[PDB]
Amino acid sequence: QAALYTHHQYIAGFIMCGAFAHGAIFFIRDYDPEQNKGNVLARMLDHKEALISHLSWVSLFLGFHTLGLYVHN
Amino acid sequence: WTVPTLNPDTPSPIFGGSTGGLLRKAQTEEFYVITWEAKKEQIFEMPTGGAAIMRQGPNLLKFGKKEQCLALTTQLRNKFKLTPCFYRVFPDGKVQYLHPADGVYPEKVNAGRVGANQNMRRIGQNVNPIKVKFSGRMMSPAEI
Amino acid sequence: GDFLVHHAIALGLHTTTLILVKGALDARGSKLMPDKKDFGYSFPCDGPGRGGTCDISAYDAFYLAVFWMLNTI
Amino acid sequence: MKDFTTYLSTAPVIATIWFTFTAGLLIEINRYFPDPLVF
Amino acid sequence: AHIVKIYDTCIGCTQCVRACPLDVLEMVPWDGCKASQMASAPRTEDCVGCKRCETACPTDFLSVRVYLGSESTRSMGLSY
Amino acid sequence: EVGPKRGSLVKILRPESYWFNQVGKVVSVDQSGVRYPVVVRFENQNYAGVTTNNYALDEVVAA
Amino acid sequence: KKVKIAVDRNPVETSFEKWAKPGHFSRTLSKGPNTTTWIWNLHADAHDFDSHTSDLEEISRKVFSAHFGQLGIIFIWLSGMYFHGARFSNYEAWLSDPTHIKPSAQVVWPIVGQEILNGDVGGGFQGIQITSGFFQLWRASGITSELQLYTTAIGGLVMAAAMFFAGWFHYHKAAPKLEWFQNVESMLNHHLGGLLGLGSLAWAGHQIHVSLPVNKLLDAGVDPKEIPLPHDLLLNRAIMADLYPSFAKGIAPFFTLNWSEYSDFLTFKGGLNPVTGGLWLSDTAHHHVAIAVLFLVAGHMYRTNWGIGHSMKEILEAHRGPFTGEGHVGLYEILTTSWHAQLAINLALFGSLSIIVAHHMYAMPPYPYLATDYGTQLSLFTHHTWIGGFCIVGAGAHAAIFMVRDYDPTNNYNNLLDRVIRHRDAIISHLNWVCIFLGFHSFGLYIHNDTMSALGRPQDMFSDTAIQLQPVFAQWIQNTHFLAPQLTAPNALAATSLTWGGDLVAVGGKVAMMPISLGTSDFMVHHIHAFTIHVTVLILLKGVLFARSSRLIPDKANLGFRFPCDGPGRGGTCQVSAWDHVFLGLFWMYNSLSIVIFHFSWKMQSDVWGTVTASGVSHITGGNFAQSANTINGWLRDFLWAQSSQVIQSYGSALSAYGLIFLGAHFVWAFSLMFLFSGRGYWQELIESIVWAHNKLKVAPAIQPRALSITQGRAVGVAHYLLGGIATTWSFFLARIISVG
Amino acid sequence: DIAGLTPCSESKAYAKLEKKELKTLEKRLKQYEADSAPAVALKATMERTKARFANYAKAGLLCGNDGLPHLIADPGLALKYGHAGEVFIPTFGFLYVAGYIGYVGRQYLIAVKGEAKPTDKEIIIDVPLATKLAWQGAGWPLAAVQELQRGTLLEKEENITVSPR
Ligand code: CLA
Ligand code: CLA
Ligand code: CLA
Ligand code: CLA
Ligand code: CLA
Ligand code: CLA
Ligand code: CLA
Ligand SMILES: CC1=C(/C=C/C(C)=C/C=C\C(C)=C\C=C\C=C(C)\C=C\C=C(C)\C=C\C2=C(C)CCCC2(C)C)C(C)(C)CCC1
Ligand code: SF4
Ligand code: SF4
Ligand code: SF4
Repeated sequence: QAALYTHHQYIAGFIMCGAFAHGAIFFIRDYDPEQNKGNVLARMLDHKEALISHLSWVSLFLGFHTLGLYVHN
Repeated sequence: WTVPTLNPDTPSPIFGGSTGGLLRKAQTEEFYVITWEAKKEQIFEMPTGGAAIMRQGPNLLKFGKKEQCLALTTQLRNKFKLTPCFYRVFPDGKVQYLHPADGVYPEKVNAGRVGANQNMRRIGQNVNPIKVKFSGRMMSPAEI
Repeated sequence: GDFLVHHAIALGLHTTTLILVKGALDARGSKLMPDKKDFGYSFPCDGPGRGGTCDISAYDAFYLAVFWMLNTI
Repeated sequence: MKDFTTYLSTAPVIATIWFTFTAGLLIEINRYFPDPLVF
Repeated sequence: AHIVKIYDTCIGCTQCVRACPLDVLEMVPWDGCKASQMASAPRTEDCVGCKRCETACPTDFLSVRVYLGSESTRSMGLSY
Repeated sequence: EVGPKRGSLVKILRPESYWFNQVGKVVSVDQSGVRYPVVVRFENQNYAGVTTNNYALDEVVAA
Repeated sequence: KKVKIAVDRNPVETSFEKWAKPGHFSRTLSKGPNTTTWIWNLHADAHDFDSHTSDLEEISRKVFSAHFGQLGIIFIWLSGMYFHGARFSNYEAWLSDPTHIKPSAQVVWPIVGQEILNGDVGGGFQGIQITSGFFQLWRASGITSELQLYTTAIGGLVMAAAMFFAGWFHYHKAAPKLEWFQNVESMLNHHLGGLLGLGSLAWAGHQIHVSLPVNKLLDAGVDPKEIPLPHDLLLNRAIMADLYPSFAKGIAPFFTLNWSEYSDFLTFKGGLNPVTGGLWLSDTAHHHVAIAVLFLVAGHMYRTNWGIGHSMKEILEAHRGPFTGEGHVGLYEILTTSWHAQLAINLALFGSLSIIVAHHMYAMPPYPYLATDYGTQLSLFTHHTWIGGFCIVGAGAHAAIFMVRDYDPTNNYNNLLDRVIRHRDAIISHLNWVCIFLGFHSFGLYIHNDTMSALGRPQDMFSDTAIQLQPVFAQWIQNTHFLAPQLTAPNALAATSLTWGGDLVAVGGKVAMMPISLGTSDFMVHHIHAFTIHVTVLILLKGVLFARSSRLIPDKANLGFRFPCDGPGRGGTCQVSAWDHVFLGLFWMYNSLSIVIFHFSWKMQSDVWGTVTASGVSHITGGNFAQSANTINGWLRDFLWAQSSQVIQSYGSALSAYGLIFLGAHFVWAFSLMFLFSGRGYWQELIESIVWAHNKLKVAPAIQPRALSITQGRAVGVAHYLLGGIATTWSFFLARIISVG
Repeated sequence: DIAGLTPCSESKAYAKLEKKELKTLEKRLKQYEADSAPAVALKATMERTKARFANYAKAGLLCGNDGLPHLIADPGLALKYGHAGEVFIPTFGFLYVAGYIGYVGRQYLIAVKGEAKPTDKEIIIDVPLATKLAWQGAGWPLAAVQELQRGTLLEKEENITVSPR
């Protein structure tokens, strides 16, 4: 049980990182703004600053609170 | 203006020698030779380590790469106000003049030069990589 | 204890997603490198100019995200 | 005195005084109200 | 060899040529700026890719760009 | 006489510029046929520490 | 040619006008802030005096005032230690029972539950057990009451105010000229005779008149309240004559060359005091007398204003052989004009002496009841070792700074320095090879032992039972030192230290000092230490010799001493500056000194420290160093896993704080990995996204937020790495040595 | 009660934990005298322990099987079973102080933004203006809501710098 769960979870983590890496490779090599004009894909790059900022806020809040509660305990 | 001819029987600055000198590349691939005219004897710093004494008049030195020769050229121009020049020498004896290319230093504009590798547009006007994909080899969008 | 460790898990997931998403969206360019799409997915840097451009490519974002994935798992 | 007040108005001096005041207030609050876990 | 390109935003300030440590850039006549000069890269075979020229460029965005290409003896700056 | 008035404030429309969608004060407009005659000075410097740049006639909008 | 007091009156005016103008020292920072980077620069170039101006006189004056301010800070620290010992300590109670009452000089306020840290240290007191060894030092000097420590604290505060006034006076009222600072002959004569000789003579006088009789009475069983005051002993000859008959003759035997009459307080007893466990104070007093005479004699070597004496330039120029060319020509001008070169030499010798101090202090304990306090011994050795290592790394850093900034090839044509730069490639290549050889022959032994032990082949290991590598040279030297008081030291009673051999000395049931035996594990760990020291030397020496130029970058000197790189060209030139070499040397120094302190702690707790039972001595770990230190698994299990039980279960007791720090230190260290494994480009783009979020809500500051520079990121990473690792080891050592020691 | 937990006033492990803490404190106190500073300090700590346990049991906290209290984060459960003082009221308290500090800083930045040199006002704090804004920030939620309704809280898209996409 321990070995199987750990094996599958680590493999899943590596595969997820690979998915995002290939997404970045798609943006650099295969993205065409002229063909994707106004669709959801172009709108992702349109408000990317908002997405990164909100992800930063969520990560900061979770890190500060989890670390604070652990140090307090 | 005329291309200078390398004089192998040119005196060299008095240096005791070092371990940062030439290697097997000077005998197998190529090396560089820097020559200059000094008005008086003066202690200068060697690009490969150590302090040498440049003689009065012609002075010749050998280096492993072009960067060492241009570094010594910049040092001689900015510290003693001289006019040095260097060549690339091959093991078969071929000498190729390198800097200054036209006898005039490249910082100032000189007539007769032709601009190369110049794009008549800006960076933001480059094409997307999808347009340069599936080429003969890896081609950047700025190469065209 | 389960509540706290679940919050730690959420922190790891959100931070890994932040690094990967930011690297995928900023892969085509940002204010520091307006022409990052012309350099490919993986390249060393843009040199020490403009204050420094260490780990500016999307490959470097994935590189920093692998540590967070390993930490989360 | 104007230069001295301007020096005291800098970011590190103001940060030191403000954090000392906040820390002192929190310490005195926990001193007169020991172990507050709820409202 | 590395790819060195000069764009039309070059103001002919000649700072990139002076910062080049291997004599790759030069100045040629031009008619697109007040200085009537433009940077050129006719000896890219000796460029190593130090990007000192990019650091010395004052235009926004840069006028000279260096793209890392095929590595060789001169491009890697090897004395052996 | 062509271009924005000296000392006015204009917005930068160049996407690759550091001051894109930012206000800058006009310094001088070249009277020749250069591609970027407008000179714009900004209070905030870029990553390279530069506060002045040259933009084209259509690259700046009055704001 | 004349040595005099050159000075300038009122060069700088005392005002607060510049306090309101940050960054006024540098021309680049005088403009003001525009980006956050500027703020960091404001702190990075604060003490960089040779960057503000090129005038050597201004730099020297600023250095002088900085030294005075530093000494004022040190005096405030010493006065604080004395005040804490006089009002928040149990020194008076510890004097009556120095073998059962734990030293303590810090109390905590009853807030947020921290009062649990006020542990029962003994003698009717509740506080934090200190490990600085101030109690033993005060006992050695003859301090018997809190009033003396309080008076010393007041005197220290006065001295601190005097040091600050001296700095202000020498910078704004009377600033010495450059010719006054360049009087190295006079400076050395004074520092040798006056400072060292007079300080040793004054301390010898205090030890003879106060430490010796007070400590003799303390060791004689007299209560500390009934012991006469130091001035009482200094006023009449009756008490001193009773305690020492030689005092009945006055100073007459000194002037009549009858020093043998003083054989009651100036001897060569050697060994340790069987009552206190420390060195005999009579021997230390005789030591200080001899040291004072030697330094006073050495203080009349260089010529100052008369014909007699030496000229260091003459001696340097007279030393020249056939294999070195010109010799030391120009070295005098180098050291008399560059503060960085002098800083490099001073920091290197100072750090080396600090490490020597650590070794000599654990081996020969000079303070009473110091050896029995295992916590103080371990903490003192570790602290002095770390200070020595840091100072050595700083020495290499300043050597590189001198090579980049103050070096001039026009005055170093064919001297030693020029020849070293000429064959720097050979130096680095041979040092690299010896580092690889030492690494293989030092780490491969441990790996081979781990493999043979795991493969079930203990007879193929490198141990005492299996293939043994005995340090015959060290054992022979130990035997020679043990036999020295009988053939080569006829006037010495015992040996210099008990670690060589002989009978052990134990005080209060605890072993004060016993002989140390070296085996295979000691041989292996010594080779590990040599290898780590060689690698640190390789990184520092490579950064010093190749600071001006190299085969990769011939104009490195033009790029300065501290620069991030030269671009991604030539395959990549990341970390080519000398600053980066210092940055890597810091990590290697941390690794080396960490292994050194681990070896010291394990060897002391395994074969030296321990209780004394009936017919046998039992150590803390049972003497497992000669059997379990030859493998990495043994170090990880018996020394790291077993000894860390005290720091992890310290919660709920007076040592719980250590456990907290033990966890906190693991955080900071790992925090370092965020700044060492990443680059500022990613952080700059992330900051851009955060800046967009701020701009949306109109909360964007005028000062543009910029990511940390590459050099700053490396400095932050190494600082956090060092702080985290050092604090982790500090918590582990202190909690363990306080719980079982 | 909620999630199988019992109140701290009726939990056996809670009382056993209190007895354990008082026992170790009393054991440490038996080694000293009666009119000494460590004894008075230990007695004060014991009184603090008794008051803390009594106050926690008096507050109606819910304890688990370990004898330690538990917090109720659900607004419905907290307002329905008398647990709003754990996580609800402190949540709104932090929201008030957080928005208070944020509004004070935002007001100071917007005020110094229109001056000649805002960077000097950022490194050298203008104490009178900062003090005035700190005292005026008590009405931060009202001012923030009024700013949001007027449309002046946010900046337009055309006035914010973005990447070249
Ligand atoms: C269906 C899965 C899949 C597929 C088909 C691909 C396919 C591709 N990937 Mg990709 N990737 C994946 C999953 C996948 N990836 C995952 C899961 C990750 C996360 C780990 C990544 C992260 C990733 C990155 C960052 C990059 C690619 C790149 C690439 C492209 C070419 C590079 C290459 O593969 O050369 C060959 C691959 C290798 C030589 C592997 C390197 C050697 C590794 C480190 C082995 C080390 C293991 C070690 C020896 C274990 C032994 C230990 C023991 C001895 C003790 C290619 C189209 C590159 C690209 O797009 O080019 C621009 C690129 O930069 N991938
Ligand atoms: C123990 C090591 C460690 C720690 C603590 C962090 C922490 C963090 N990382 Mg990081 N990371 C690490 C290792 C670590 N990393 C390593 C090895 C890598 C691979 C290189 C990365 C790569 C990485 C990337 C690529 C990113 C992060 C990000 C973040 C931030 C996430 C936001 C958050 O959780 O808010 C919580 C905040 C904290 C935990 C800070 C600690 C709070 C301190 C202890 C309080 C201050 C103490 C006291 C008040 C004052 C003491 C100071 C004293 C001198 C006066 C966070 C600060 C992401 C980010 O930037 O988010 C926006 C980001 O993109 N990390
Ligand atoms: C016998 C004479 C004498 C003595 C005792 C000292 C002593 C000292 N010198 Mg000094 N010096 C001397 C002669 C002397 N010097 C001469 C003749 C010159 C000119 C060539 C210099 C030039 C000089 C420089 C450039 C520097 C020193 C420094 C120092 C201090 C080093 C700090 C330390 O580690 O020591 C131990 C520390 C202590 C013992 C602290 C107690 C200090 C007491 C009061 C001793 C001070 C004695 C000194 C002569 C001042 C008395 C004169 C009177 C007007 C007050 C030290 C106190 C450094 C410094 O400036 O420190 C501030 C330094 O940079 N000296
Ligand atoms: C620097 C170290 C030092 C100092 C300060 C002292 C100091 C002292 N030693 Mg001593 N000693 C030392 C080292 C030192 N010793 C060492 C290293 C040894 C081992 C060799 C000894 C061994 C030793 C012995 C055996 C004895 C002493 C004794 C003494 C005391 C009397 C000295 C004496 O015999 O008359 C010497 C005369 C003088 C020193 C002249 C003093 C000059 C005064 C201060 C001039 C003041 C004039 C002023 C202008 C007045 C105007 C004031 C105004 C208000 C009116 C004296 C306080 C004697 C003692 O204490 O008896 C128990 C004693 O018998 N010492
Ligand atoms: C007699 C000792 C001595 C002296 C006088 C100097 C003097 C100098 N050093 Mg140097 N150095 C020393 C020892 C010394 N160093 C040692 C022991 C090391 C090894 C670590 C170094 C390594 C070193 C480097 C790598 C560099 C210098 C530099 C400099 C010059 C600029 C001043 C500066 O550092 O900026 C300002 C000083 C500071 C900003 C202080 C930094 C504060 C640190 C990071 C905090 C330390 C942590 C603290 C102990 C724990 C606090 C806990 C926390 C929670 C609060 C200056 C002439 C720089 C230089 O050459 O200038 C170009 C340079 O780059 N030094
Ligand atoms: C680098 C440290 C080190 C050392 C000193 C040894 C030494 C030894 N190992 Mg070992 N080993 C090591 C690392 C090391 N090992 C590591 C890291 C591992 C884990 C992978 C192992 C795994 C291992 C195994 C599995 C075994 C050994 C075994 C042995 C023994 C016999 C090996 C042998 O005969 O090979 C032959 C060696 C040579 C042919 C060359 C010797 C080198 C010569 C003497 C140097 C000559 C240079 C000379 C000075 C040049 C002069 C210049 C000119 C003037 C001529 C031997 C005493 C065996 C054993 O257990 O024995 C009982 C065995 O079974 N080792
Ligand atoms: C942050 C996310 C969050 C989550 C995960 C929950 C989760 C929960 N809430 Mg809730 N709540 C939240 C935010 C959240 N709440 C906020 C922000 C508010 C303020 C408006 C409320 C106010 C609230 C109330 C008033 C109640 C809950 C209740 C509940 C519980 C069951 C109802 C439900 O799932 O529907 C989601 C909850 C809502 C949409 C709020 C309206 C309440 C719905 C209509 C349930 C009421 C029906 C009935 C009372 C259910 C009980 C059945 C049985 C046990 C008797 C459940 C565990 C109920 C409860 O268990 O009482 C103790 C309850 O009555 N919450
Ligand atoms: C409650 C519940 C339910 C429901 C559920 C749901 C509905 C959910 C979900 C889900 C989801 C929702 C999930 C998710 C996932 C996701 C992820 C994991 C992510 C990611 C990634 C990505 C997204 C990528 C992208 C990209 C890029 C980056 C670029 C472009 C291209 C691509 C695409 C590659 C039911 C009743 C049925 C049952 C019971 C329970
Ligand atoms: S230090 Fe950074 S900028 Fe310099 S070469 Fe390395 S990665 Fe590139
Ligand atoms: S530095 Fe830039 S703008 Fe100036 S000449 Fe070179 S390429 Fe043109
Ligand atoms: S990258 Fe360096 S070598 Fe190449 S052109 Fe630019 S400055 Fe010259």
